[PDB]
Amino acid sequence: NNYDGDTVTFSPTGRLFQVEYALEAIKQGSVTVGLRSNTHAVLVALKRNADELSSYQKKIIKCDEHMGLSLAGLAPDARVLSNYLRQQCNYSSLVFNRKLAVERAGHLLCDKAQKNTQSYGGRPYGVGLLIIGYDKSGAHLLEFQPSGNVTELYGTAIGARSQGAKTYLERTLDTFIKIDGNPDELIKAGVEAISQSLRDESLTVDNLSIAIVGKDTPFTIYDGEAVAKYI
Amino acid sequence: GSRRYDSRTTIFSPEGRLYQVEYALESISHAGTAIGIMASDGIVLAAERKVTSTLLEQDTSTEKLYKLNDKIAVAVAGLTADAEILINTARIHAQNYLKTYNEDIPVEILVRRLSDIKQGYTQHGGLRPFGVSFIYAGYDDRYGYQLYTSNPSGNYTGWKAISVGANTSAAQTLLQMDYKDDMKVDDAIELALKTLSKTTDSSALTYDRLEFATIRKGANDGEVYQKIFKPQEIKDILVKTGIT
Amino acid sequence: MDIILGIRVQDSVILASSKAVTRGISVLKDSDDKTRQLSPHTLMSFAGEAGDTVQFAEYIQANIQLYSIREDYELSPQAVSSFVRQELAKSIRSRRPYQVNVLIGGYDKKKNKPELYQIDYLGTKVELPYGAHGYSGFYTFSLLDHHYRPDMTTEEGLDLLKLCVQELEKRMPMDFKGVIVKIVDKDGIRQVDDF
Amino acid sequence: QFNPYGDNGGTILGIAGEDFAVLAGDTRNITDYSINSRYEPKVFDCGDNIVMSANGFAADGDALVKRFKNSVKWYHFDHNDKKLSINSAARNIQHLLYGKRFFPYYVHTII
Amino acid sequence: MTDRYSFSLTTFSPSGKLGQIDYALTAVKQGVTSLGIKATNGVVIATEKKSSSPLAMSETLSKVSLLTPDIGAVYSGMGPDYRVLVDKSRKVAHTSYKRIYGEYPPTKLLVSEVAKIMQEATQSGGVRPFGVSLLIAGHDEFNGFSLYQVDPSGSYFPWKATAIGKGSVAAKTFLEKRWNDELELEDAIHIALLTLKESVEGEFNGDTIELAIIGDENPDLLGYTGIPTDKGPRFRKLTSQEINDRLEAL
Amino acid sequence: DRGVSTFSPEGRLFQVEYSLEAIKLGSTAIGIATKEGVVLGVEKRATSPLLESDSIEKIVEIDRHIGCAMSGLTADARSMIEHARTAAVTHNLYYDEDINVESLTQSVCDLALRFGELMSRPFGVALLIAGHDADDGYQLFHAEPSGTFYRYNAKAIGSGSEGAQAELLNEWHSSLTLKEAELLVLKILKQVMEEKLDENNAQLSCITKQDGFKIYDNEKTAELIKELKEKEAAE
Amino acid sequence: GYDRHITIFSPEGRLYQVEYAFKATNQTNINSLAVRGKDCTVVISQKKVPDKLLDPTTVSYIFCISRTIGMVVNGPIPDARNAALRAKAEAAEFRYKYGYDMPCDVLAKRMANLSQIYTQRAYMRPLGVILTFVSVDEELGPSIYKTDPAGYYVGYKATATGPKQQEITTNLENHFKKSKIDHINEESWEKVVEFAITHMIDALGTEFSKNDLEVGVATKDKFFTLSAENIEERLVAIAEQ
Amino acid sequence: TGYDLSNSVFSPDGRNFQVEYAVKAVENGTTSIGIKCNDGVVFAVEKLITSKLLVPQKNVKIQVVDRHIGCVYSGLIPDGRHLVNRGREEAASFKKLYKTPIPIPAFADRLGQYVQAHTLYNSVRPFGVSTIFGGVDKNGAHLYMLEPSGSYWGYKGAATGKGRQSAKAELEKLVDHHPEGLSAREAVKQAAKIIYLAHEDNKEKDFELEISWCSLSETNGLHKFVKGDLLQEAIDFAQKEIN
Amino acid sequence: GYDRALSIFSPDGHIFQVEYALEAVKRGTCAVGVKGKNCVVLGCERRSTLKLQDTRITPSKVSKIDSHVVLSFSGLNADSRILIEKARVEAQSHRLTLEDPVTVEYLTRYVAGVQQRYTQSGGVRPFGVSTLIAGFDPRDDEPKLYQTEPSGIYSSWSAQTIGRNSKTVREFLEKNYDRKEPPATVEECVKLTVRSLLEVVQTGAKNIEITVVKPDSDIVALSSEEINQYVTQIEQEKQE
Ligand SMILES: [Cl-]
Ligand SMILES: [Mg+2]
Repeated sequence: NNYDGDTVTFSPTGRLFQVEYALEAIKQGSVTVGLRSNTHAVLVALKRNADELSSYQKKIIKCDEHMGLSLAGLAPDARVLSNYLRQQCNYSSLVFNRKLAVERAGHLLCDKAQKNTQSYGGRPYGVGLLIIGYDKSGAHLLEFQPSGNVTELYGTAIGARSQGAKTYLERTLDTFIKIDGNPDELIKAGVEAISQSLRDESLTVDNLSIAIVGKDTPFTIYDGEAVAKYI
Repeated sequence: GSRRYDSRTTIFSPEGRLYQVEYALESISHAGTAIGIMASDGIVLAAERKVTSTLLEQDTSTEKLYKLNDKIAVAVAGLTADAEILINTARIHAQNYLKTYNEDIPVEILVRRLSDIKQGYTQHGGLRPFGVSFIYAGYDDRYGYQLYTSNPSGNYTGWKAISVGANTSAAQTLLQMDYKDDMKVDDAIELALKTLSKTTDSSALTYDRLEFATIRKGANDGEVYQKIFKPQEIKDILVKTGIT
Repeated sequence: MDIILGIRVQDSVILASSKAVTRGISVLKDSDDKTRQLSPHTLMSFAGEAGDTVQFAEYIQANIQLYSIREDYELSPQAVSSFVRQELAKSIRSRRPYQVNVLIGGYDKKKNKPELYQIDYLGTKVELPYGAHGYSGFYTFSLLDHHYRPDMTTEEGLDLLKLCVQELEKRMPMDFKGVIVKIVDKDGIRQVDDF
Repeated sequence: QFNPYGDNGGTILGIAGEDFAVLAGDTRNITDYSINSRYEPKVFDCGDNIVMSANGFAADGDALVKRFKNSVKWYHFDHNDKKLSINSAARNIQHLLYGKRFFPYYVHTII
Repeated sequence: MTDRYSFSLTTFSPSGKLGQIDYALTAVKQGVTSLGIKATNGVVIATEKKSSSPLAMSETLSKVSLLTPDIGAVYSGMGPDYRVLVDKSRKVAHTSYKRIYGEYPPTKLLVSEVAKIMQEATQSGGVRPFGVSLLIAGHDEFNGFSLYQVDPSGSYFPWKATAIGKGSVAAKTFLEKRWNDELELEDAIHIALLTLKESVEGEFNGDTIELAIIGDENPDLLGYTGIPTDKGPRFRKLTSQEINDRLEAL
Repeated sequence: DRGVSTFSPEGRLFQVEYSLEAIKLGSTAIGIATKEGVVLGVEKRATSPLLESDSIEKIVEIDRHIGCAMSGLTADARSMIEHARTAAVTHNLYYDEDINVESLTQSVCDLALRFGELMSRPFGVALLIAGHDADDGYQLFHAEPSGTFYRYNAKAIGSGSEGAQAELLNEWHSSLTLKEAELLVLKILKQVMEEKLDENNAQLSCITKQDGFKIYDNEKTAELIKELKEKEAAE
Repeated sequence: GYDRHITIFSPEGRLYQVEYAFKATNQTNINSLAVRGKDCTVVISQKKVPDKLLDPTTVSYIFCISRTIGMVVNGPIPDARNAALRAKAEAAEFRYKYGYDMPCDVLAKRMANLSQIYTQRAYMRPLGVILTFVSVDEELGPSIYKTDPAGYYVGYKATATGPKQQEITTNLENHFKKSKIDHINEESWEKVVEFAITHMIDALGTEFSKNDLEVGVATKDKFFTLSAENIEERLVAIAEQ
Repeated sequence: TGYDLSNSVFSPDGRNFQVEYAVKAVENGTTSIGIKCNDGVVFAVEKLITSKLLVPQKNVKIQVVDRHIGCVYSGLIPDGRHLVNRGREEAASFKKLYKTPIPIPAFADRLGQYVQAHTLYNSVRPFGVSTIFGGVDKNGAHLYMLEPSGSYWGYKGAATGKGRQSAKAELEKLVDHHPEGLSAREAVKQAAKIIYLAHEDNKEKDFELEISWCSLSETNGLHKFVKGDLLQEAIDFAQKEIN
Repeated sequence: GYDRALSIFSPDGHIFQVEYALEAVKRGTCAVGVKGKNCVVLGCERRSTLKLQDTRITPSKVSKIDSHVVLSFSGLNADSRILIEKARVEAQSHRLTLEDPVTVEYLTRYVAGVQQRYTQSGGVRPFGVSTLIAGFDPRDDEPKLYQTEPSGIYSSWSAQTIGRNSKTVREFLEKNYDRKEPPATVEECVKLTVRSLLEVVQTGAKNIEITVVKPDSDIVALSSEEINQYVTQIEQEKQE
């Protein structure tokens, strides 16, 4: 009310309203799902279009050969943060000849988002991210929020109507976690999960966007006729 | 953050006016009147001191009239402290020009640069403008005797006779009445004093409440002299014209 | 670059400048004009380090032309020379100084007098009746000490200048491919085409 | 005084055919009259069917190859996984080398 | 972080007033009375030592300060603001004058430099004006003895005699009656003590009054001998005993 | 007042949303993409008849293979175009090739959010960037001051945008010829324009692989206007 | 009314932020006292440890600035520690630059000038503390100098600070009226501490245990604080008289 | 009024309302504690299991500074991380210049001055965390608790978060019943109990226990996490006490 | 440095600071530009509330940017000096690097770019000035007349006016100016320009300034008597 003019101001109950309004931009964004087994990690993203004449907004971004994310909210902010991740992954490779741990990737994003919430003039990032990766400790899935809070999960979903997919994954937890050495079946579980967040619209060939990373699988994105298999 | 406390000094009103410039002019309109009159053979600068006290040291004082170089002087109306900042800048600018070209600075060039500084304070930087209006009286070999004025807006114009500060409306009407083009310095001296004598808010105009200066070619052969009048010299010129 | 001369007479200033541009063992050009018009009644000839000369001349030219537009008034030759000297005086204590020597010939319209200024790359200004830069001076100064008179005409000044060029062509080691002569007077600047 | 350059010796060789190309190089690495390694490769696969070698001062050669490999990586990121053509790679390497025109990479490069 | 206040905190109001300067003058009005009187052969400056507590040692707090050997200063208003101004005023006398000309500045020019500092606090970003008015008494060879007043605006005026602060209106009236152009220094000290008694309420002695003069040169206060041209400081602070002697024949 | 980079309670940047309102006030610009080329057309909208309409430059060349049309506060587009042109030429210098249309658009969109308390406010102009490259062929992009860009088969921006976009929805198909697309831009422009459409108050342009980016002459556009009127009267 | 939020003048010539910083001084609800002996300067302060979980040894408002200078603070601990760290740095730098130990009164002035800057510059707030500096100066002898948020400072014969400061002040005033001198005419510092505690007991009207007080003593060439047992020994001496 | 809208502004009371508002964010956060023992310190924290989808043991909240200091906090988790990152820089420069690892009281002031600095300007926000931290140095064991204002003290026991009053009460009993001292292995078991007892103030979502410790004898003066058999032993002890 | 975003968007999509700068232009004295077949003429109003002026030394309303291009303006006088100075510097800089004087389009584009930069730069307000830039390109006989405004937009005009009561004089020009046949001679162009100002000015004494620009750096300002002859001629023909 009087305490939402900028990010430097606390409310009387101890809230940061500008951070909460940035969080609101994510809820308006299109749904995206993340899930993993012990061998692979999968991102499934519902892309959104302006109209029938427009293209479908690309949700998934590659960060390295072993890591990448999907976005929900302000796409330019995702570009800034993904670019920072690309540089940090790359710094780890050039200097230490070391693939950046998915856990450290999260820690770095948290600290970058935090600085924007404590200084005058700037603003919080207006986007949520789902980072997947395969490193020296197996498959990983992270959930980034622009408050700074990063969380490691077996599965999750963010965006509009993400509660439907998140409930499904909470039920299916015991099943999909043990889909080891089988990419297609793990994707199927992710495609079925995102389907629980659909209303009126269904998954078409240029609407769906899938990405996968794993033990002997680099981070690759599937769009167009390549995802027709999973409809 | 600090946005909360910013007055925003350099913005436009809905009518297309600069608030701070307009208010700075309102400040200047309460300052002691200063008159400049340009004759064919010289220039007069007259200025009324702001409500003098009897214990003020009059002879070793400088409030209104300042020397920029040997050929140019200014009469001040507004904040003295602000004027002195601008004067020291103008004095330096004159010496930079002399150092560069080995020639005394043309009056208009000095005026323009000083006016350009004032302009800057109205367009950028977020600071308050200088609450000062100048009357420039000077001579160069191009245009001869020249009178200019500049104000907080950074706008300057040339004049034959002009007033700044208090009661300029009344003063400008009286100058417009009695001024003519073939006028001499001694006549202009008389006009300047007569104008102040009528427009003054004081009961009677006296020597101790005045600063006076002339820029004549009254030196020996083709050269300009600046005369900042002493107290006794103002007393004598006031008797000579029949005001006291 | 090499030979630049200047002679101030009764009613004009005459500047002579060599046409050769040499690099290594090759004369690349034999028609080079080593001068710029700073203003309608002010001409500057120049000589020195390759590249620096033209870069400096044009830089000065731009500044004087800028002044002329701003004030709608031509600067006096004395004023232009003082500006040029100060630029060279700054230059000499820079990281990389302009290695350029100049002669400034002008006609002061207020005084109705011709004026010749000699300024070296250090910023050493002198007003002279006749001037030269480089090795040229070692011949021309003594020659002009003898033959020059202060009340000479422009035509007499050109014959006096021919006498200098002939001496230089006789005793200088390098072929400088003749000179471009220009006259500065009350009516402005003009070039002598047949010299 | 400290000398920042060295000579690690070796030699490289590139030949082009009609539908193929070879880039060869010996595996010896030396300093003065001593052998450092009998097997230290200096011909690298840089991705997009580009092979590269920078022979001379090995530290500078390794730095350049490392920078070009990284240049290829960022070309994919910034231009939608587009394949870097051999002519485009060559021009990119010119800018890498000329960037140090006044403190050179002491290497003769072949791709 | 960083000073984001790069804008003026003193601006013109619609009526043409500079609010913060007016308010700074109001703070000076609340301040304790101080005064200055100029004689033919000297200048006197004086003020009351308002003690914050009787346990406090009022000797340690110096309201009258030496700026140069021939220039002194006193104030009315906010003491801390005065203290920093004296520090800056002393330093500027060296940096902008003595280190250039090898001699101390004349009174009018030092005053000018102090005024410049006070004017900048009126226009610069993120600062308020100084909440003090200074009275600066001094001597120099070519101008002789002089007395100046400096206000929060940066304006300064020369005075034969004046007073500032609490009871300045009454004190100025008192000085107008007593002042003439033939006053000797001792006569001016006498008048200063008479004028100051009116504004002081409690105790009136050498321990509650601070008084200094700009008079003759003091070779005994120089600290060395051997240079004939160096004859000592004209600024002298009167002792507690020296004041009480003149209070008996009052 | 309030911060420049402030979020609203709904989760949008105030200044970005306000700049979008400025773009709605701007003159109409339409783009249509085909397999034979991409066509760009704009409404000139002269404020007075004394204004020489040929000096109104609302269609602009970035490189030989990339063109650009604008709508909104068109003065703001100058620095965006300057950046685009430099980006295109600079990429050609570094890589000895033409730059991808998408990569160019992305480079322009990186300027968009570089504002705050960098420039003082967002851009008040939207851009239609049309071009061709070897990889993805003929392309049309809509670049906003939010930093977002969408690819489009066809797109209208400006004052008559919502009305024109609905018309493009029905009329566009994947087998449109270039000539058909030219007429379609003219047709839709004439529908949404206030004043009557002619060669002086409307301008056409296109980009083809063979001939590159070309702004049409007033003589060439006039014939396409005359061809359009005849075809509508013919049924 | 934004003239009450930052350090600019109000219409009546006041700085409200400075005045409110003075009120922050008493937020801790602690009373301090300082007195001078012949050879020493003693400072005492109340010590209140409400929470049982607190480590009482770490609860302190007295600071050792340099070897010779000691400082007690009245105000919140964050601002107290801010001032302490700065004073320590200033005292150390002074010694390095000028080749002798910083005097108590000079440090007090320096900290006061810093406090003054915060009253004039807008972006910096004043510190809500009153700093009482004590030492045995090699030139001036036993010294007490006190700084506040306004940037004011002065020397003292003796002084007191806190909520019940005025009661302690008048108690000391009445003693120096009687004794007719500027100090505590006493040889050992041990008895000067006993004087300080006794007169605080009389003024405040409360009794003290060993853990209710905190004592700092300045002698020639060193300033030191007393332990709980050093104070207990001192309390026993008062009780047996 | 309006005194609470800007940081570093004194109210007429002499209070900085913005700092007090940051304390509310701390009170909102999960419970965390610290227990000082014979020859070291023990830290414990409540981790709320929001969902089955959270990976157990893989969202670590306790952080290490240098090799001998442990830090835990309640409130805005990112703000706590920012503070630890500074702590690590402060500890690194101390060791760089002075060779020895940073003493705990020395380290405590480095954080204290940094947090206090964020109450001096309106261009920054106060920290939304109370930080419990400590370790073992040359002078022995030290436990500290640092608040948004920059205020810190040494502690025998410390607690903060939503269940601070419950934990404080339980801590006060340990101080009374063990005047001679508590052992390191005991303190781990007690820490578990106190978190379980303090969970009663946050009992909607079930939780995950996380403990760490420094001890001169048990961990050789270094900071380690409690895991495996020793962790499960502490959980079982806590489970037995609630029933 | 002072950073504040003074020029910003409002809910309705307007930048008020730019629009309020246009109001300052509307307050300024009238200025008119009319281009003929072989010339351009710049007419300017001078308010007659100022007597006892010194017209020798008073800044002239029309300013030379180079020997072949001129700039008149309406709005804040102090602001106009800054634009003119920058334009004059750029004109000499262009000659120095391109070895060719600026085109009128280029010089306009530069000035317009400066004006635009002040609408989205921190700490600055927009220029309260609109300009009419007129002249002839190097080695070209086609007349050029351009207009700029605070927002930064610029465009070419057959004839145009700006300043106070400009909408009245624009109305006059819109019916009196024929595109198919512009003023064939200098006299015809000057007369049309004076006629258009006489709809607004007051008296045709020392209130109207006229400056004629012709090809190849041929610029001259008309004197009082020369202008007064056009005023006398127009009034006699009017009485009909
Ligand atoms: Cl200091
Ligand atoms: Mg020489």
